[PDB]
Amino acid sequence: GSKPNYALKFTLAGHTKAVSSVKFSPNGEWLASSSADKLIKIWGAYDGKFEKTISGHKLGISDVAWSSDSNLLVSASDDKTLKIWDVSSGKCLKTLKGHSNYVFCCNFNPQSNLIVSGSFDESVRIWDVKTGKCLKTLPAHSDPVSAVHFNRDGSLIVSSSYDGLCRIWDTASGQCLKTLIDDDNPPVSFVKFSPNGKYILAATLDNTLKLWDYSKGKCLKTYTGHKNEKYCIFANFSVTGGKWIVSGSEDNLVYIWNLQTKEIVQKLQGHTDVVISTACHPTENIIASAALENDKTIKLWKSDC
Ligand SMILES: COC(=O)NCCCCc1ncc(CO)[nH]1
Repeated sequence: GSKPNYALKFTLAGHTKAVSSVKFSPNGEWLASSSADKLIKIWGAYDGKFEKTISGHKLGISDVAWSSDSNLLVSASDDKTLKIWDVSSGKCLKTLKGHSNYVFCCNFNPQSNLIVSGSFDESVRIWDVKTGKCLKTLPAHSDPVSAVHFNRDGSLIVSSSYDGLCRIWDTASGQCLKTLIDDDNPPVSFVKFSPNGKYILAATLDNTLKLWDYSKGKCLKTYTGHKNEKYCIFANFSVTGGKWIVSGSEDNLVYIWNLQTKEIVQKLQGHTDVVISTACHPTENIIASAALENDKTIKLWKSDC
């Protein structure tokens, strides 16, 4: 259909502080959640059945990411570390030390041999997953790094920052290929590549989402209507039904846009605080949405389209 009809299926509770992110396992069976409560909780994507807690970080966690094979997780913490976890045993495999301030964002490359991290120390770091050692430190930005993402073949890294810049990096050399957004500001609160790796989705703290052509360096689409002036809110490409942009908002709603028409096609109501994080299931029309400390719940939504 030409509009989704996402409806609340489950409300997942357990976190005792603000939830920071939610990500579906690539294999679709797990939802992972991180929180300011220093915990990672694993949930069944289809029944929301609480699976396990993963503990070890000494301070709050801002991001969590899956390896390609759904077996490993990596988390970014205010304790200035990342931890690589084995999901099955729930054990810390490695602790990545090097950042001199909070680690805000992380992702595996598709090969899942590397992890990219963004920090308040204004650097992007590339880590070897096998040895937990830092391979490279990029003096990426002049303010905290809000987001990092590898493209589909893992040859580029896109990073965003409160310095109002979005930069793309050559993984192998760590040299800057392009400075996509060269504004004094507003703060770039989030960036990721599109699934084909042609486009960058970029959020700015003037309630604006923009789809960029990486090669051309030009803004293709603008999405508006939501509120985003304070928080680094994740945005997603929904690709299992109709082609949507998904994002949280500071008005406690999940916003869904038609990618092409830039039209608002649904607003999800239920959260009682800022929706900080959203995730689109890899195979089913299901959304995970996560909220800050007044709510602390994860909501699973299902659509027919
Ligand atoms: C400005 O600080 C926050 O927004 N705190 C909320 C928790 C962190 C949410 C987040 N972590 C990573 C991203 C985007 O890469 N967004």
